[PDB]
Amino acid sequence: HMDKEGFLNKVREAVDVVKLHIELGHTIRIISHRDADGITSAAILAKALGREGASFHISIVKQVSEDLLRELKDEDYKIFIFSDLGSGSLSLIKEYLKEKTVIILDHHPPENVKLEEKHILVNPVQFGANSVRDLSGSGVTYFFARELNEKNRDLAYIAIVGAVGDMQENDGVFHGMNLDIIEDGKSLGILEVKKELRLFGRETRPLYQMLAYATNPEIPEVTGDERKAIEWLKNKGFNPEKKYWELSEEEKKKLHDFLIIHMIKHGAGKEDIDRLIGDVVISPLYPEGDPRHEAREFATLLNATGRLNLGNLGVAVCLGDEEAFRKALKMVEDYKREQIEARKWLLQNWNSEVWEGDHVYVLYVGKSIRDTLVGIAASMAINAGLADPEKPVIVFADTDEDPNLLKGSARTTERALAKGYNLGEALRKAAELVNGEGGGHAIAAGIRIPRARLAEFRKLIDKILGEQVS
Ligand SMILES: [Mg+2]
Repeated sequence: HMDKEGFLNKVREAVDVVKLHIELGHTIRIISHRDADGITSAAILAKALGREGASFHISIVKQVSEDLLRELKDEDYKIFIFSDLGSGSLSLIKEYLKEKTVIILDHHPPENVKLEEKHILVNPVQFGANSVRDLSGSGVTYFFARELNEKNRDLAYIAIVGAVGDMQENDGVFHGMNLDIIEDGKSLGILEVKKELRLFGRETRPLYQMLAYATNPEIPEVTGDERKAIEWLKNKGFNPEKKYWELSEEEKKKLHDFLIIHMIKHGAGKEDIDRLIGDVVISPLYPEGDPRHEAREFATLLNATGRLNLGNLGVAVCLGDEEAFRKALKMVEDYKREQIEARKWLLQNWNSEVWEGDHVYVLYVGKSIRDTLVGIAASMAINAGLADPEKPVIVFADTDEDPNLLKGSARTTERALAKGYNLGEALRKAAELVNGEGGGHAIAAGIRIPRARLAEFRKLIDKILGEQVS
């Protein structure tokens, strides 16, 4: 449970100080995250401020680094808006942006420091929200836009695209104020919530690829084998080359039955079965078979643009630019190819490269897996059975822009959270002793450390994770 009225009041506070700069004609400096949640957040801001005639300059970056801020203070603008980032760096924000106004529309757990009055923090977790379940970066941006203007309710589907991108329904259903965003889109007719297969490929992928690409959760003896998916689908009575949206409601229900019975016969956990069929958000504003018709395929299209340093193009895709959509459509196939090869490399090199301690797996891939896929790689290590569900997994890779730095993402399960693990506070406390930058949610966190201190990090992160148990 969260205080929705208290958080809404803090939203009204940020809206009031933003209208302060809109009246004077100030250009809003928008810094957003490269993830699909961040791309949607920048698109919601661009449309909301556009309805007010305000000027804005959007930059889609990977993280709020120390190097970003000292280049950002000497810019030109008088107000800055951080969407889907900034909560784990407001200590550095009130130092480098002390002489500027800063708005932070983020949902990450924020480090507890006192903020300057010209820096308004709008974070739902300060009002009782779950960091990975109640609201995402696009959700904070949506409520910020909806308070600035009620007409911004037509951005409810774009906000849900970001929530599915951040996997805010990973347990199979939506929670928190995401349901309030859904009810806004339902009253406008731009959004429908079905109970379908929560797998990528509802619109553009054949049914056998949808089953073979399933990594969250995995379908036993079918994930990674398109041939066995073709055969299993056929002797159950389904055309493998048909699309899931081309299935009738009778075929979908029958498909769900065979899939659940399959997971049960092969010993899949109840939690994976419960999250296989759940909330799937569609939008009648788009044709069926188009990836924008479903939220997960929309977010995958947005992640394909941010993967190639083209997040601004994905922002135009959300806004309705059809030429940017045709260019974005040519980026997803290689994005899915690199995910499959990340899982291929994972299954082959796990038992020979992983560093297993008393409370963590630490896998260093070097350059075999790109730095923006270590989060997906850490989750794939858990869903493939390579790692114990109660022991977190951290995957490191060489940073794209600097070889002397390592990008790491930590993922774990809800069962390990019941034991006392807090990946966000563990990586934040570890990064302090490594000259690095850490932080994130209790179930998912990211860290950037120098490559030289890797062996020391493995020892410290295992001790730190061992302290927060009990
Ligand atoms: Mg986010």
